[PDB]
Amino acid sequence: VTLADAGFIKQYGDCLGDIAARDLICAQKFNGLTVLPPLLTDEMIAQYT
Amino acid sequence: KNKCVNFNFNGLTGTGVLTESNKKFLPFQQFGRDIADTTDAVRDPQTLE
Ligand SMILES: *[C@@H]1O[C@H](CO)[C@@H](O)[C@H](O)[C@H]1NC(C)=O
Repeated sequence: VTLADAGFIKQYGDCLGDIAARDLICAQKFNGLTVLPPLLTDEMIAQYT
Repeated sequence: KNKCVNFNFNGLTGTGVLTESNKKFLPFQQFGRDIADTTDAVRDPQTLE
């Protein structure tokens, strides 16, 4: 499964300048659309599993 | 540059940070548009950068 984002820290060091032209996620954020992170992590689900 | 400002270039009013791009504009180009049909780069008219 290959994902456009998971709320995984966008800090404008990547998303401002070069990558703002291609990363869908930077454009969404710069236009006021936020992906929020899930409450449980992919580690916490792995522990329950 | 690198400070938040009410920019205007050629009547392209807006609000933002400005910074020295590496984008290889060919000599005829003046704007870059983001995916969202919104300007993300400009060539300064007084000093062509
Ligand atoms: C603006 O004026 C200065 C002299 O006053 C000159 O160096 C410069 O070439 C002018 N701007 C442009 C884009 O030519």
